[PDB]
Amino acid sequence: SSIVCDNGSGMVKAGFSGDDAPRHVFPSIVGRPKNMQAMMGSANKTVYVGDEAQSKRGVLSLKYPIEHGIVTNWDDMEKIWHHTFYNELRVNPEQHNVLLTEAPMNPKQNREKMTQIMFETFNVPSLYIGIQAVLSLYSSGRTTGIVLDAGDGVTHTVPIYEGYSLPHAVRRVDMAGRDLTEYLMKIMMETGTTFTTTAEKEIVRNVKEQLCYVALDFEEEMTNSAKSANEEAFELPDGNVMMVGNQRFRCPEVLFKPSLIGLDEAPGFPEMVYQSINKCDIDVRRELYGNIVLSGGSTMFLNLPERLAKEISNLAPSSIKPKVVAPPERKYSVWIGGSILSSLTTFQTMWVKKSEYDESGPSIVHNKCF
Amino acid sequence: SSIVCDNGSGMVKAGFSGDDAPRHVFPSIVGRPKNMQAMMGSANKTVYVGDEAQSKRGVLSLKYPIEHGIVTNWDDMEKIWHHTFYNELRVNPEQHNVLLTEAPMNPKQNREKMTQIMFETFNVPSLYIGIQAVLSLYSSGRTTGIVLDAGDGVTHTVPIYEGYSLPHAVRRVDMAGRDLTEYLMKIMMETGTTFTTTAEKEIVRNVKEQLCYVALDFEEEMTNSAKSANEEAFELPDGNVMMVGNQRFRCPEVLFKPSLIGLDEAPGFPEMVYQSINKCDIDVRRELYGNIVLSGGSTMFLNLPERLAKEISNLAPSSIKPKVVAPPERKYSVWIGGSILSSLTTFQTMWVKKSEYDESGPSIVHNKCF
Amino acid sequence: SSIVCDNGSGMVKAGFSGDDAPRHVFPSIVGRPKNMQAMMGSANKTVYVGDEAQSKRGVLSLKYPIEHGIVTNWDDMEKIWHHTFYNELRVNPEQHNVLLTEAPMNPKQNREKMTQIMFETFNVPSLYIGIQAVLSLYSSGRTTGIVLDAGDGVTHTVPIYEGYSLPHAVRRVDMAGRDLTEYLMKIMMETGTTFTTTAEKEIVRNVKEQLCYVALDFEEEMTNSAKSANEEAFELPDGNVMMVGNQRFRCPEVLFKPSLIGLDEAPGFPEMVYQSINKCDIDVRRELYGNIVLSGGSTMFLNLPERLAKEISNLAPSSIKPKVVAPPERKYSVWIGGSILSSLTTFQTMWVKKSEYDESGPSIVHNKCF
Amino acid sequence: SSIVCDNGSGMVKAGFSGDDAPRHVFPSIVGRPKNMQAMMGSANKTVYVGDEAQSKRGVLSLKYPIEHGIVTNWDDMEKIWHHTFYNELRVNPEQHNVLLTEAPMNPKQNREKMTQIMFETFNVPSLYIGIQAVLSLYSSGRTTGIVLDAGDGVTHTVPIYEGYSLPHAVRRVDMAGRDLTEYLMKIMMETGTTFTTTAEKEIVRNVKEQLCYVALDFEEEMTNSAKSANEEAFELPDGNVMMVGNQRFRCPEVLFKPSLIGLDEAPGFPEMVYQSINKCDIDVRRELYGNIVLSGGSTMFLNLPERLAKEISNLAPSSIKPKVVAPPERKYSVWIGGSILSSLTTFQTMWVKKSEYDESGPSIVHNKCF
Amino acid sequence: SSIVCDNGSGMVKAGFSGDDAPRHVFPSIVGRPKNMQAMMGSANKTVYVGDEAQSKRGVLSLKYPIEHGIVTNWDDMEKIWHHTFYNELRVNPEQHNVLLTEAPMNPKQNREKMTQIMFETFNVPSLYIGIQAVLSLYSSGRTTGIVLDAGDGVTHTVPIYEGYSLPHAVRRVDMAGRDLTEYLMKIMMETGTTFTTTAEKEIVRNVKEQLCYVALDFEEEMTNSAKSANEEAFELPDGNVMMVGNQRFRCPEVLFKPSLIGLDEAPGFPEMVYQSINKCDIDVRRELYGNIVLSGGSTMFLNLPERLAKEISNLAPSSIKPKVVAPPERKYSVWIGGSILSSLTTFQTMWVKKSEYDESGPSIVHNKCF
Ligand SMILES: Nc1ncnc2c1ncn2[C@@H]1O[C@H](COP(=O)(O)OP(=O)(O)O)[C@@H](O)[C@H]1O
Ligand SMILES: Nc1ncnc2c1ncn2[C@@H]1O[C@H](COP(=O)(O)OP(=O)(O)O)[C@@H](O)[C@H]1O
Ligand SMILES: Nc1ncnc2c1ncn2[C@@H]1O[C@H](COP(=O)(O)OP(=O)(O)O)[C@@H](O)[C@H]1O
Ligand SMILES: Nc1ncnc2c1ncn2[C@@H]1O[C@H](COP(=O)(O)OP(=O)(O)O)[C@@H](O)[C@H]1O
Ligand SMILES: Nc1ncnc2c1ncn2[C@@H]1O[C@H](COP(=O)(O)OP(=O)(O)O)[C@@H](O)[C@H]1O
Ligand SMILES: [Mg+2]
Ligand SMILES: [Mg+2]
Ligand SMILES: [Mg+2]
Ligand SMILES: [Mg+2]
Ligand SMILES: [Mg+2]
Repeated sequence: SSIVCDNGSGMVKAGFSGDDAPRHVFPSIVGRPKNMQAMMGSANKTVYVGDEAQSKRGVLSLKYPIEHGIVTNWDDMEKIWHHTFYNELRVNPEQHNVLLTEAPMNPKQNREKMTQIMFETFNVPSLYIGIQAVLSLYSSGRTTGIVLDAGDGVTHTVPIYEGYSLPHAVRRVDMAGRDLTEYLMKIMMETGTTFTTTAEKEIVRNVKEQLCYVALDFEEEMTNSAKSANEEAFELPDGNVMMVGNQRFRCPEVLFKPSLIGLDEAPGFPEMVYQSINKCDIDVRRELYGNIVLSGGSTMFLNLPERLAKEISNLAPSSIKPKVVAPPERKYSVWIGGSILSSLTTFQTMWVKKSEYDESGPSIVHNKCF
Repeated sequence: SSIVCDNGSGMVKAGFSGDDAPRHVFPSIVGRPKNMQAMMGSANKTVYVGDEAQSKRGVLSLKYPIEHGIVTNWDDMEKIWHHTFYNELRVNPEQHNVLLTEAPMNPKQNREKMTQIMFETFNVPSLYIGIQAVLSLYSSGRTTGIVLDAGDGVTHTVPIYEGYSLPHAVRRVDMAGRDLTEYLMKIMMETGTTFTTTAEKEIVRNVKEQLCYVALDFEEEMTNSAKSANEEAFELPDGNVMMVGNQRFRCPEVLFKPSLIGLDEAPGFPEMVYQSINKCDIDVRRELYGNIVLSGGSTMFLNLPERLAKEISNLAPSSIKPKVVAPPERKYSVWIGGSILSSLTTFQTMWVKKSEYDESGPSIVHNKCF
Repeated sequence: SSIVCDNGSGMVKAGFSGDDAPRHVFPSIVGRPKNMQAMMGSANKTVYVGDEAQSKRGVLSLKYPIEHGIVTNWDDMEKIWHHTFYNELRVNPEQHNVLLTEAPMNPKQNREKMTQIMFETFNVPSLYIGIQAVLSLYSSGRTTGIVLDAGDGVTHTVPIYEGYSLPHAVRRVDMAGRDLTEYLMKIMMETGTTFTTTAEKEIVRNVKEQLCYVALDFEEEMTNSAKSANEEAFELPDGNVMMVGNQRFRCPEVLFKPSLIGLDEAPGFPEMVYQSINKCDIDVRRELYGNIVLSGGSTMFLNLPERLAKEISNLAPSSIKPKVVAPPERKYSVWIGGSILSSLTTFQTMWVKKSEYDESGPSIVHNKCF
Repeated sequence: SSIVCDNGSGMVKAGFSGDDAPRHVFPSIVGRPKNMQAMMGSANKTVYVGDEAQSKRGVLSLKYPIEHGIVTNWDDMEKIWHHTFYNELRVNPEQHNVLLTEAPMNPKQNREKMTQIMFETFNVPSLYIGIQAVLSLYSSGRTTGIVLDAGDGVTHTVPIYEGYSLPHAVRRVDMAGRDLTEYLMKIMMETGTTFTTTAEKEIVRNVKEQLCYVALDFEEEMTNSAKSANEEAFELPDGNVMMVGNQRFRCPEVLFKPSLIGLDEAPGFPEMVYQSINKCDIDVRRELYGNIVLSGGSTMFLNLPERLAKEISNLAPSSIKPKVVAPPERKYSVWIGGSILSSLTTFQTMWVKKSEYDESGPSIVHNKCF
Repeated sequence: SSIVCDNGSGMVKAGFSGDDAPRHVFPSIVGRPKNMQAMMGSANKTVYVGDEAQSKRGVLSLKYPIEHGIVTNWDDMEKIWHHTFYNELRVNPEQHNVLLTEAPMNPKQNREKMTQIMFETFNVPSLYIGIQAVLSLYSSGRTTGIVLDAGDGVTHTVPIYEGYSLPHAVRRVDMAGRDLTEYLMKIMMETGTTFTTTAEKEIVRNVKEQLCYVALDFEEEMTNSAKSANEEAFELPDGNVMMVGNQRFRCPEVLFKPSLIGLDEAPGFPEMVYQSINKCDIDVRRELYGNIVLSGGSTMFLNLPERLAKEISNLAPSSIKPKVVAPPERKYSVWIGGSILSSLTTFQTMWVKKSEYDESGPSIVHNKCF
């Protein structure tokens, strides 16, 4: 059976082809102890991976090997893959095909080192690497539309018409949920709460995923909270209680005005879609407006699909009725689409075999995997 | 049953003998994709013909095999004929007679290659090729008059008296509707609209067929629009709106003064008829002035028959009253006349049989088909 | 004395008639601060123009008022002209004649608004507007030849024979150096360097003007760099070093195959000249092939004149020997030719006086300036 | 005359505008007796403020109202301000303007309560609050550079270019001289000396300011002292003598490696400057490296400017020559700059008047004081 | 077999590894006669050690070599060790390994002189020194929790999580049972009983260990005894009877408010635990609250565990349920844990051999014994 591994900046999702959902989802982190061992009977390790690092984070310093979709530490990246094959799936990687994913317009060296490790360290028989936004269209059962994908490190838009690519309209911003966590941690200091460690950053991420929401009218929302000053209580791991005010809707507002974090010229979600559509062709634009697909975990805020539709309607001409499609399970769209694609009988010739890599070299991955 | 196929520069019209109208009319284009396939489940082809190419033109580059009445790509010309027999009429071409049309004073190689393909590739039993302007007289039920035919690539005039040809008075200009589309696309840039692709050229052709008209007095019309500056709105496929000013009546004015597009010595519609009549005989001219017949799609502009009659009256002597006949269905005159001619019992000996071609060779078509 | 101002998409060149070179050349940009003032003693402005904006670009957002030869912001366009008259030339514009330039086939509204501002805001006595490619022929001292002009926004070709214009052979593409900067910035991401701001775009423009060159044989050049992988180092303003590989010759290759940036049907430099010549007359073509003149800053790449000559020779018939003339100072050909033309004694009747504008109105500029 | 009051965690500095130095500097402490009065003729108080508390500290328990730049006891904070106006300056606070200082990224409630006390309790006519690091640039007579300020509770870095703020590059650590005193008191127990009371903590602070110095090479310095074991004698208030060994250079080493006190992820002085510079813009970094300004009492250790310059040079690229500016009087830079700023004639409109506070409320301080 | 010797300020506990309890427990005192010998046949010594000194204390002056965990007389310290090896265990110290204990944050010279005596005077083969609070966790069979140890001279708290040390949260007060004996001896004078000699101080220590208890509500307990005035009788060695009133619960109240003996700023038992927990990490505090371990002889008062739990619950947040673990045999926890640790097979490499001391010197003990 073939293995589908959706590895992004934040999470790892692994499973087998043909299933409807991944069976193993864990954070993509590596932890190391920062103090000396005091007892003698402990079964402590020297490096912690995955959920082990998350649970013992009180005594560890945490690192993410991938930043903005690019691997910055290959030694720690092999530890995560070694964890996935032997501890999560519990298989022998020499007997399965592996399908991987990547963001568009990445440096070529990132794709070449990934292939070298898979063939030489793990001895995989055959390999394939896909583009994340294309795999999201497979899960929706359509061949026309524009996909907005926002995860932990990158946001990109890819338009497709009748199954044909439009390479000159692809956009990428490099600003996603991890930058939202840092902004929330900073504006939280206005109320007297300060977090600085990597372990405390994981607490801030939980506050974002439970209390933050998109305001339908931002300017009115600020005025109302200035007078009412309604607040909500959050319970910290140590038992204390933290109050959250207007930080709840100011944090996701970055996705609509990136100048709050210094990106004074980055477009933002409505303009990113609008500019990408107007670069395709005049005879294609009406169909693209009718199928706008949301994907990724950073699109899971409450009221985000409704706010996005209203903003685009103010940019498009009067006769255009934009339609935004937001599946309830869009956090796993990339993995689901990859499971569908690898099950097709016509795909069996698209695998990159080990024998071809032995002759052509690492550069063969660029010729194939289109 | 016999097949009538009126194939010009722009359109294909096909049907069966005895009918009052063709049953299949589609543009004569071939489309090819200009980008790479991105999905795997699509039923995409590699070449598109006819209305398929028109609908998917946003991702295709379009070509016309015929230019100025002469085939410039025989491989793409066979694709169009193959489309007509098997997808439109859905017949076996080995059991029907085929009647084709051609413009006068064409190169001899054009007619010879057409015969070779029909007999050897499609194995047609018998064949015939006619002159387009002569077939227009059949549909009017007359044997005397001069025909002005203007389609997409060629304009020609042919006079006939009592059923006798007058070979030394035939004229041909090679300037028709496709040159009108290019002129409209150029003078449209004076108002800030630029179209450059082949797909965008199809949009300009729709603007010509809906908003352009012939001005009865050109010089007065320009003066009035200089002050009023009245404009009309046209809605583009993507939802935007384009304003059209005096380009509405300047575009068809080319047919009356070809020096606007650089043909400083070509006559134009009134002079083309006038010069053709004065080359026939003094005892024939009065009858020719009384029956001037319009044919083709480029004669469908509003006010064109009225403007033409006035201009000729300024050239003819005072005792002559020219009369212009413009049937409301003159876009299909050539096809209708060919349907009538092929139904006559005296025509059954005029077919060129396959056996004769086997002996004489391709040159037999010149001896017959007179 | 008369003033010559060559204002294109990228640069402003100003001076006085009779001189051999302009005395003031600065970029055509306007800058505005994007953060709040923190100190109190600074002499900061609110808008920066010219070289002031270039030097302080670290804290400013930059805009070009002119895009593709058409003014898109008239308020910022007046600031640039106000800067030129009072800060660069330091004259009173009510005592001098002004000669301006424009690209062919521009919208009529662009020329009318330019005249209204000059007469009403600056109170210029007399005015004239010329065509850039014609002024380049004056600087070469010839009356026959075809001019290829490529600046920052537009590329056009204009043929002239014995001093007579050939209006139906003029071509224009709207693709020039600014599109080359954007393509270099995109293919630079394949090596792990990302620039997104307007200020960072000025750094990419300096890399193009120092390291990029035209490859004589493109296909062989790619193969050699695939094995040798020779690279060159460029020093960034902050002290870091960037390596440039085969991006050096891939960037100017767009001028020879515009399908790399999506213009799948635009001709390119050799085909643009070839198509323009074959539209003139059969008795003029041999003289045009003998005088092909290069003008503009986008023609300054190394090996460009040699590559252009070879490509044209493969399109022309065997008995034709094309000759390309590339002056070493062709970046200032338009300004130099305008200085010559305004010094002629026969030109003194060609000025458009203010009194005529008072009666006829802004439309007088179309009747004159031919 | 206007009053300038620089109130930090450790000291109070007060004076009048226009002077070159403050006239009153005293510690910011409040003392209360811990035993019962035994005699009857004493003029003892119940609360001691300032130098009175310092002298009688043998029978008092001492508290600091401000911790890490944030007021933790407002009742004791009013006693310190009441002491400053009536006992030190000896003025009526209803006739002078007051200028105050604050650290960046402080909680908003801290600034609001400060304004309420000044207007309602002391009836000040007009008020203003500034940022400490900005006022340090005024005293140096420059508008470009990055300021490192380290006092008793907070360390922060603020970059400024051409008088423009760069809000997204400000950093703050909350670790300063008071944490250095606690670390020295702990490692002093390795030699058999134990101090536990608040009064004994003032003795340890005097040892830090007289015997501690920065080692140019820390690892070599430890090795040399392991063999030589050279020591220095310090005389205690009671007449006994304490010997100090390698604690002299280990105490200020915390500023270069904060993991010695448990802040395993805080950067430290060289990394704090390096990270702040690399967040500004590529076109600004070279000027920032050339002007690095030291401010505050915790930068007064011997050899600190020389060690800082060497460490930064190992982080910057090879073509960069960092320059550190350390004025001999940098302990009073914030007060001096505030005296200069309040003397400017353009500043007279920046005062926040009492009438405005009556209408807008305490929130007016956020709109102004930028 | 290995020897375990738990030597604190008050008692000596010695035994062999593997046993469940020490076999020899005697006070750590040295006695000398204060009068002249009168008879001739007596077998009197000149120095008495251990239980010999306790029995003949009527004619001796007693001294403790160790005060606050630090040896103040090394000559008398060797007499106690010589007594333990030859009179109590009756072994040859050249054939056994010795494990010793020490309080945290002791002067380094104390540990170095101890090693020098063991290796050079007694010629021990191998040696090891541990931290007392860590050894108490071994006896409980846990790797997480915070230990409160209070003996005769020192009180300290040490938190441990998952076997990892937290060095920056260790606290030490230097106030234990010997200070409780002196306070009881002073407040006993309010009822007319005066003890001044060292021998009489041993009688007061017996009164503390039999009649003193912790009051659950101190303020109510004082009020009840003011009216009832209930008293208890104690029989002195000479036959007289002493009455004890409210001194029974006032003596152990010092452990909860150290200001009764002049330590006005020392925290006390509930605050010592509370401050130590809040210095560890937010993700560790909940587990520490659930395992609070009592150790040492000064925790043996009646009702002490119940009073401690109630006081901590008033300091912790509402969702926290503190749990105090008080083993019935906690007076020997340090010795028992050391017996367990020295029996582990993984510990056999942790011994400090004599050969290593010969080369490295006395400083080797700091590198090991972590
Ligand atoms: N319900 C939610 N609301 C807002 N953000 C979320 C939610 N769930 C997950 N996220 C954010 O999505 C990011 C990761 O998204 P995902 O696409 O699943 O991972 P990856 O970036 O690895 O592809 C994380 O930064 C996380 O904070
Ligand atoms: N209503 C109309 N008004 C003006 N032009 C028309 C109209 N309808 C068709 N045309 C033009 O007629 C041309 C084709 O005419 P037709 O004779 O039918 O085809 P063909 O040239 O193949 O014989 C096209 O260029 C089209 O733009
Ligand atoms: N040496 C060079 N090599 C390549 N390109 C150049 C060179 N010098 C200038 N350019 C380009 O020429 C463009 C401007 O050319 P120019 O004709 O002088 O200005 P304008 O477009 O305003 O007329 C700019 O985009 C610049 O990048
Ligand atoms: N010569 C010195 N060497 C080292 N530290 C010093 C020296 N002088 C003062 N300090 C320290 O500076 C701190 C206060 O600095 P300062 O900035 O003047 O006060 P504040 O923190 O109130 O602004 C005190 O902790 C003091 O110990
Ligand atoms: N039952 C008891 N109640 C109160 N205090 C006790 C009790 N038993 C012993 N102590 C006190 O404990 C102290 C010694 O405790 P321990 O920890 O055994 O010795 P060390 O201090 O040498 O480690 C002595 O001061 C003694 O008075
Ligand atoms: Mg993802
Ligand atoms: Mg026709
Ligand atoms: Mg130019
Ligand atoms: Mg300060
Ligand atoms: Mg003990």
